[PDB]
Parts: sequence; C-alpha cells; structure tokens
Amino acid sequence: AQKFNGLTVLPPLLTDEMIAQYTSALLAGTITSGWTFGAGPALQ
Amino acid sequence: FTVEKGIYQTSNFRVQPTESIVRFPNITNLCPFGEVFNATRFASVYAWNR
Amino acid sequence: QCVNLTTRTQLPPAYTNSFTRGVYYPDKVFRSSVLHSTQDLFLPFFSNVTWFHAIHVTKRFDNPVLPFNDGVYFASTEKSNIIRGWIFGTTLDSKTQSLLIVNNATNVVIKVCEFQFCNDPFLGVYYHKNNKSWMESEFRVYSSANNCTFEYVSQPFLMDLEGKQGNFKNLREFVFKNIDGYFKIYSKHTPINLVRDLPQGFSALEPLVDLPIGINITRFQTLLALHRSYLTPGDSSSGWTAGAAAYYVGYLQPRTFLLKYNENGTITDAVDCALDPLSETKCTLKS
Amino acid sequence: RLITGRLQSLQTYVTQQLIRAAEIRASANLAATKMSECVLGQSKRVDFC
Amino acid sequence: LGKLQDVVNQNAQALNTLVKQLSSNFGAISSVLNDILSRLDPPEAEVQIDRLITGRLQSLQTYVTQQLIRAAEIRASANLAATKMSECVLGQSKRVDFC
Amino acid sequence: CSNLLLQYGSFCTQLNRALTGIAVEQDKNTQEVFAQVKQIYKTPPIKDFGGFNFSQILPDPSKPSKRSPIEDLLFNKVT
Amino acid sequence: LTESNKKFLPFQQFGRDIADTTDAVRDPQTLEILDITPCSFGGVSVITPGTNTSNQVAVLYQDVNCNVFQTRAGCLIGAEHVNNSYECDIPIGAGICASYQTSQSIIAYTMSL
Amino acid sequence: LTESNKKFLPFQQFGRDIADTTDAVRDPQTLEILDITPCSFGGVSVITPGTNTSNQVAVLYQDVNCNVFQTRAGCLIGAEHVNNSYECDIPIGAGICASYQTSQSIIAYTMSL
Ligand SMILES: *[C@@H]1O[C@H](CO)[C@@H](O[C@@H]2O[C@H](CO)[C@@H](O)[C@H](O)[C@H]2NC(C)=O)[C@H](O)[C@H]1NC(C)=O
Ligand SMILES: *[C@@H]1O[C@H](CO)[C@@H](O)[C@H](O)[C@H]1NC(C)=O
Ligand SMILES: *[C@@H]1O[C@H](CO)[C@@H](O)[C@H](O)[C@H]1NC(C)=O
Ligand SMILES: *[C@@H]1O[C@H](CO)[C@@H](O)[C@H](O)[C@H]1NC(C)=O
Ligand SMILES: *[C@@H]1O[C@H](CO)[C@@H](O)[C@H](O)[C@H]1NC(C)=O
Ligand SMILES: *[C@@H]1O[C@H](CO)[C@@H](O)[C@H](O)[C@H]1NC(C)=O
Ligand SMILES: *[C@@H]1O[C@H](CO)[C@@H](O)[C@H](O)[C@H]1NC(C)=O
Ligand SMILES: *[C@@H]1O[C@H](CO)[C@@H](O)[C@H](O)[C@H]1NC(C)=O
Ligand SMILES: *[C@@H]1O[C@H](CO)[C@@H](O)[C@H](O)[C@H]1NC(C)=O
Ligand SMILES: *[C@@H]1O[C@H](CO)[C@@H](O)[C@H](O)[C@H]1NC(C)=O
Ligand SMILES: *[C@@H]1O[C@H](CO)[C@@H](O)[C@H](O)[C@H]1NC(C)=O
Ligand SMILES: *[C@@H]1O[C@H](CO)[C@@H](O)[C@H](O)[C@H]1NC(C)=O
Ligand SMILES: *[C@@H]1O[C@H](CO)[C@@H](O)[C@H](O)[C@H]1NC(C)=O
Repeated sequence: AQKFNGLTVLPPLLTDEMIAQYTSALLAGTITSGWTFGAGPALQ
Repeated sequence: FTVEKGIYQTSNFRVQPTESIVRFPNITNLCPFGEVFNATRFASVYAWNR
Repeated sequence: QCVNLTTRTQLPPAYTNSFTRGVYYPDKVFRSSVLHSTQDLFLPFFSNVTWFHAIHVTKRFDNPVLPFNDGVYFASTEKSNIIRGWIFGTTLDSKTQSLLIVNNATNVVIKVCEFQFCNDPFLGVYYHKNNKSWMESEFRVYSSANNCTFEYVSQPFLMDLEGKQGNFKNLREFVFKNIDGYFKIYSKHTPINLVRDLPQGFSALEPLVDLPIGINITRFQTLLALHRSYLTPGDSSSGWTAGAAAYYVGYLQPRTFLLKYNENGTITDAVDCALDPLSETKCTLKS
Repeated sequence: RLITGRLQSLQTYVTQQLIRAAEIRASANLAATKMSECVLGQSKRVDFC
Repeated sequence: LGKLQDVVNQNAQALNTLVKQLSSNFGAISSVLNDILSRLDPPEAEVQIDRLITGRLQSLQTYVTQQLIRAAEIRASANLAATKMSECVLGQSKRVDFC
Repeated sequence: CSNLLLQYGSFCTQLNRALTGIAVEQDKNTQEVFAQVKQIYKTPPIKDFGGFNFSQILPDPSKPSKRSPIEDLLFNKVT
Repeated sequence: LTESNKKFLPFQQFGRDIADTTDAVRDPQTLEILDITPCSFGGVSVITPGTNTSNQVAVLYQDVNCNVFQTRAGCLIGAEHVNNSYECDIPIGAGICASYQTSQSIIAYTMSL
Repeated sequence: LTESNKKFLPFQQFGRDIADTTDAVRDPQTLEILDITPCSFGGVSVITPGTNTSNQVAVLYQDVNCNVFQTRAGCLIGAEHVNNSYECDIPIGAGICASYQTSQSIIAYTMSL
C-alpha cells in the first residue's frame, strides 16, 4: 500500500452505493418525467 | 527603444530618514554628592576630606 | 532566634478545584483586539489545587516546606491581613541564598540572604493592655545572618493587625516565577464576598516588581501571624489564635494559552489547548 | 539539509496536487454543466452532447 | 455569503502567513537580519544572511504560486460570471438549469 | 542584504512580473463582467411597469450612494 | 508483528513491498515470517455543533481502530449511533454524518439522499 | 511618531497590532503614547503617451502623499487635472485615467463609463 509513511488516504464523503443511488434516481426521473423533474415537480 | 501607451513600474521610492534619536530615558538618577560642597564646615589642607 | 512547637491534633489538608484562575500577562507589550497565543508556564484550568487552613476554631497551623517547581500560584482570600510574607531557599541552613519577602506594618522588606532559618518561623502579635491596638513584637523569622547583596524596600504598605473571625472581603493572588534566575512577581487585589469555592470570574495579574537576582531555587514556604490576646496564656506551645484565613498553592505547568485582548488592552479569557477538545478547536482556529 | 530537501519535495508535490485539483475542478464543472443540460433536459447546443 | 468571504479570508491569511514568515530564523541564530550584523562581523555572518535569503525566497515563491493558483480560479469564475451575465442577463437563455 | 540579492535578481524579476500580471488580470476581470454595454441607460422616471415593483433593485435618490437597497444590504453583510 | 501466510526462500532475511518499505522480517529464533505494520494512522477531528447551540463536542479518529461507535471512517467517540436517517449537515466521510438532535445530544447517522 | 488616542496600562512599554508588528511604543519622557507608521510606501510609475505621439511623461507614485495633482491612487505629477470626462485609455486606478489631449499635454481625468 501507500499508507505506511504517514500518507493517509481520506475516504470520500459519498460512497459508490450513494452515487449509484443518485444515478438511478436521475435515470428514473429522466425516463418517467423527461425534464419536468429537473425544473420543478416531477410530471408523469 | 520603443515604448507604447500604458502604465509601467520602473523603480521604488524610499524615504530615507535624515536624523536619529536614541535617547532612552528623560533623565538619569543622582547620588548624594552635594554635601561635599554644601556643608556646615570644611576640612584643612593637612587633613582634607577624601 | 526561634522556638519549637508542641504536638497537637491538626487537620489534614484538603483538595479544591480552580475555576479560570492563574492568568497573568506573559510579557510587557500592548495588544488590542488580537488573540495571541504564547508558550509560557501558567496554571491549568479545572485542576485539583491544594488547600491549606489557617482558622483557629481546632488549632490548625500547618506550614509545610512545599517544593518550588517552575512557577507557583499563590491565591489567598485575605480579610484581616493575617498572612505576612513568603520565604524561599533550597536547604535553609545558611549555605545558599535564601529569599525573605515579608510585609511588615511599615514597609515591604525584600532581602535574599543566608539567614539561619529555623524549623517554623512565624510572626507574633501581642495585644497591649493600656493600648487597644494589636502590635507585632515577636519577630522570630531567623536566628542570624552572615552576608548578602540585594535588599529592596519600595513604597510603604499599610495593613491592619487586628484579626477577626468574620467572612472574607478581599482576595489576593500571587505568582512567583524563576526564568534564567530572574524573579517574577504578579499580583492583583480583587474584592469578593465568599468563604470558599472561588468564583468563575476572570481577572488578569499585573507585575509589580521584577527582581534581577539570578540565583537557585527549589523549595518555598509561607509565613503566618498569630495573635496573643488576654484569653491565651501567651506561650507558643498549645494556646494561641490565628483568626480566619485560607491560602491556595498551585503549581504552574507549561501549556499554550490563547489570550483575549480587548480594545482597552487587558486580558479577558485564557482558553487552553490541552484541557478540552473544544478548547483545542478554539485555539487552533485562533477564534 | 535533509529538512530542506524534504520540504522542497513536499512543496513540489503540493503544487502538482493543486494543479491537478484545478484541472479536476474544471472537469467537474464541465460534467455538472453536462448533467444539467444534456441529462436534465434537451440541449440545443450542437456538438455538445 | 460563502463564496465572497473565502476569497478575502484566504488572501488575508496568506498575507498574515507572509508576515509570520519573517519571525522565523529558518535554522539561523536570529530572525531579524540587523541583530546578526550588529553582533557578528559580516565576513562571518554571511552564511546566516544567505540562509535567511533562501528562506525568504522560498516563502515568497510559495506565496506567488498560491496567488497564481487563486488568480487562475478567479479567472475561471469571472469567465463563468461573464457568460452568465451575457446569457441570463442580456437576454433569455434556453440552457436548462444554468440560470 | 542587497549585495547578495544580485545573485537572485532574476527570481525577483519573475515574482514581480507574476504579481503585475495577476493585478492586471484582476483588473481585466471587471471589464469582462460589468462592462457589457458601452451606453449608460438611465432609469425612466415613470415607475409604473404594470404592477412590478422595482425599487428594491433600482437605485434610490434618498441616499447619496448609488447602491440599491439590496446592494447596500449586500455591502454591509460582507467584511 | 502479525502472523503472515507467505514463506521466504531459505536465504533471505528481509522483505519489502511495491512501495519499497521493509514490512516483513524472518524471526531468527524459529524461522518465523512476521509482518510489519505501523500503528499511528491519521490524526484527530472534533465535531462541534456550533456557537450558541451546544457545548459538548465529539472526537473522531481518522484511521484508528478502537458512546463509542466504530464507523467506516475511523473511530467516533462522544456521539451515539441511531439507525434512522435524516438530512445531514456536518460531514464525516463514508456516507455517515453527525448532527445535534433530540435532552439533546450529538448523534451520528447515515445521511439521506 | 503621531499622537495616539489609546491609553496604555502602567506596566507596558511596547505595543503590537493584529498583524504582530511593533507600531506603538510609549515614550519614557513624560509617558506619551506614540504610534509608529513607516514613511516609505509603494513604488514609482510612469505614464507614457507612446511612440510617434509625444516625448514627455508623467510620474505617478503608488501611494505616496505629496503640475501636481493629488489623485486617489497616490501622487501624479506632470499631468494636469481637468474636470470634464472622456473615454480613457491609459489606466491608473480608482476611476482616474490619463491621456494626451489638447498646445497638447498629458491630462488626467475621471473616466467615462
Ligand atoms: C415597493 O416595495 C417597497 C418595499 O421596500 C415599498 O416601500 C415600503 O412601503 C410601505 C408602504 O407605505 C412602507 O410602510 C415601508 O416603510 C416602505 N419601505 C421602504 C424601504 O421604503 C414600496 O411602497 C413598494 N412600491 C410599490 C409601488 O409597490
Ligand atoms: C548647594 O546648595 C545650593 C543652594 O542651597 C544649590 O543651589 C546647589 O545646587 C547645591 N549644590 C551644589 C553642588 O552647589
Ligand atoms: C484531585 O487531585 C488528585 C491529585 O492531584 C487527582 O489524582 C484527582 O484526579 C483529583 N480529583 C479529580 C476529581 O480530578
Ligand atoms: C518591620 O520589619 C522590617 C524587617 O523586615 C524592619 O526593617 C522594620 O524596622 C520593621 N518595622 C518596625 C516598625 O519595627
Ligand atoms: C558570603 O560568605 C560565604 C561564606 O560562608 C561565601 O561562600 C559567599 O560567597 C559570600 N557571599 C558573597 C556575596 O560574597
Ligand atoms: C541549582 O540546583 C540544581 C538542582 O536542584 C543543581 O543541579 C544546580 O547545580 C544548582 N545551581 C546552582 C548555581 O547552585
Ligand atoms: C478601555 O478604554 C475604552 C476607550 O477609552 C473604554 O471605552 C473602556 O470602557 C475602557 N475599559 C475599562 C475597563 O475601563
Ligand atoms: C539460541 O541460543 C541457545 C543457547 O546458545 C541455543 O540453545 C539455541 O539453539 C539458539 N537458538 C537459535 C540459534 O535459533
Ligand atoms: C479492531 O480491533 C478489534 C480488537 O482488536 C478487532 O476485533 C476488530 O476486527 C478490529 N477492526 C478491524 C476493522 O479490523
Ligand atoms: C435499528 O433498527 C433495526 C431494525 O431491525 C435494528 O436491527 C437495529 O438494531 C436498530 N439499531 C439501533 C441502534 O437501535
Ligand atoms: C523627567 O525628569 C524629571 C527630572 O528632571 C522627573 O522629575 C520626571 O518625573 C521625569 N518624567 C518622567 C519620568 O516621566
Ligand atoms: C497629505 O499631506 C498633506 C500635508 O502633509 C495633508 O494636508 C493631507 O491631508 C495628506 N493627505 C492624506 C490623504 O492624508
Ligand atoms: C470644473 O467645473 C466645475 C463646475 O462647477 C468647477 O466647480 C471646477 O472647479 C472645475 N474644475 C477645474 C479644474 O476647472
């Protein structure tokens, strides 16, 4: 590794699961509402 | 040899002081020595005060 | 000359807690509206500090030779000026330069010498019969002296020699330091109305006199004054009275302190860096 | 001299990381604009999405 | 306001750090260059002077690099603000979630 | 100190030129943002815009400063 | 000195890695292969609710393995863990934040997207 | 050494500021508090109309306080001040530029937006 010499690696604030959740939410919004959810309430 | 219009920085301006004051106190203390001259009486020349 | 005491029932010393006490000016510069941090020996906050009694009602009289570390904190809630002064030294056998900072009724006397220090020096106050005033007569602080150089008198200081048993009305704090042999004095009188559990208020300490002695120091001991009225037989064996007093002794430790300088130029707060994580967060951000 | 050498190496690493962070910030701003435009709607900008 | 406060606080703290750099000796026997000149001869105190020169040069170079990176970020933000002005202010922008 | 600085005069030349470039780049930033138009348009004296109240963004003549009440609130908010 | 699972050739004494750090040494007493791992990892962090809100703080260790909650971003002491999720304000890392809610004390939870 | 309006506690001799610079020393003559301000500020600058246009220049000091016009951006000499305003070409600072207009000499004026 690269951490033995005091070169600590900071974990990210958002995990890969949360990023995947955000991408899935954006995908669902863009297939079920188009662009209405990006500029206001989501419209079916 | 050719200078166009605009602002240009050439050198710096420094105000060099011309006089110096280094006086630390306003006055120094004294020790009792006026009693040598301001005395009721003096001594002689064969035995003078030292 | 000095005399020996007699064994009697005493009280064990107690332990109390400080509350934002032992803060002085670490330098002699002027700072306004700035949070400046310095590395110097101060008293840590919320630390268990020793307590010593001086009340009569019993017969409590304890003056141990406490070791003098790198800076001490001496706070007293003095009411009737029962305490007089302090003495210093290493062995107290006329072999080193032992200090003697006493406060007599006419003038303060500071003279570090090689006094023949006894086991328990004290100040004796006798109550006259025809005169209704308390006067000090038993000046038993040392046996003799041989030689010394430094002696300081300063301005006269007036105190009251009458001792009472009422509540305290004044608080006096003292800080004694020795850096490169330089003796440091920091004090400030503060009025208060309390008997114990020192208030959480803040009060800095300003220097009064700064002595260039350049000697060694490892031990210190305080001096006390007892009264000889008509009630006591007048012998310093088992019958005496000391009024009511209490002095606190604390040891300074090297910690970084973040001082709060106002627009006037006086210290207001002394947030620490090694006491609480919140205090460390405050002093790392300089806010 | 060991202190000076280690300080120089650390300073060079910090400068390189700062330049890389600036480039990453520019790329992230471009990605955010792309997400706001091509994903959260239809972008009329030709040859952008 | 967060964006407008960081650009002032960072510059102020950089200036404060630049001032603080002159209070260090950088491994020499003094911080102020006048003290070594007054207490030591210039032929002998040349190496301390040169060490102070190198330390001040390093601090100034680091400050210049930090200011250049900050100026690049400010240039990018100013370009973004100019585009936002010319699109959203001087007309109506069809870009969704941009204005 | 100045005599030993001739060995590093080029470094100071680069640093001074970099600071001058930073200053002129900061100067050019304001010209690219606020100087979009070259004609100063005066606000009309008629404030009847169909019901839209614009006094909070337009300058007011009650104060000597030309700042809007929003801008005056913005100036005092930051330090 | 942990128990390793890799054997050395019978002529070596040391062992390095990709980063060229001696992290494996054979014990001369019994020919046992032992790994080397440093102990001090990262620094400390303080969670502060803020001025005029609270006075107590929570201390977070960065990469140190241990009221006390063992989070994925180190060790967090001084903040209890609650299984529910709200919107988080003070970020910590690895998808878990901390906040001051209901008396009232500092709590740590997985953030809600 | 200007006359200050802030009093000092009667045990101090020096005085610093927020930026940690000694700028207030008490004079031991009759206990006067005197501020310290450096006399040298900034550098010099020149305004040049250009080539094939003129030969004279105008010297501008960055922040030194003093034909001679006391501008907001220091001291400007060699350039007269005129109350009218035109479009400006050579920037100086604080809304004041310089130009070569009508014989003809170098003039300084507030820029027109
Ligand atoms: C536009 O909005 C401003 C709000 O600032 C209005 O000014 C206020 O008017 C009320 C009604 O008389 C007063 O009580 C307030 O003191 C005013 N505030 C200020 C800051 O002036 C203004 O009247 C509105 N104008 C229109 C045409 O709607
Ligand atoms: C002596 O006394 C006179 C008058 O009392 C005084 O003016 C003078 O200063 C004193 N000292 C000396 C050295 O003359
Ligand atoms: C009281 O003082 C002792 C000795 O200094 C210390 O060990 C103890 O922890 C203190 N009490 C408390 C409650 O901290
Ligand atoms: C008080 O004590 C000092 C010595 O500490 C002595 O010089 C002085 O004369 C004493 N005062 C009286 C009134 O005896
Ligand atoms: C005082 O006398 C002692 C002898 O006992 C000597 O050692 C010491 O140096 C003397 N002090 C001074 C200041 O001369
Ligand atoms: C001071 O005391 C220390 C021990 O407490 C000793 O090592 C040192 O030599 C002493 N110095 C002098 C000058 O007596
Ligand atoms: C300090 O001085 C300022 C300015 O004169 C004054 O307003 C303030 O009351 C002073 N503070 C104290 C404690 O006297
Ligand atoms: C260690 O030394 C002892 C005594 O010399 C011996 O009995 C033992 O075998 C040695 N172990 C080794 C060399 O691994
Ligand atoms: C932390 O240490 C404990 C006991 O030493 C251990 O059980 C636990 O697995 C360790 N945590 C990790 C992530 O290795
Ligand atoms: C939170 O609720 C879940 C639901 O099953 C449970 O498993 C878990 O132990 C709970 N955690 C706490 C801290 O109560
Ligand atoms: C200035 O000197 C005189 C003596 O000539 C003295 O009386 C006065 O106190 C001094 N002023 C100070 C110390 O401020
Ligand atoms: C410049 O100096 C003159 C005289 O010394 C003075 O009247 C004027 O106020 C000064 N200007 C500023 C801005 O201080
Ligand atoms: C410019 O004109 C105004 C008009 O009132 C006058 O006050 C000012 O003095 C003039 N300035 C010059 C330099 O003539």
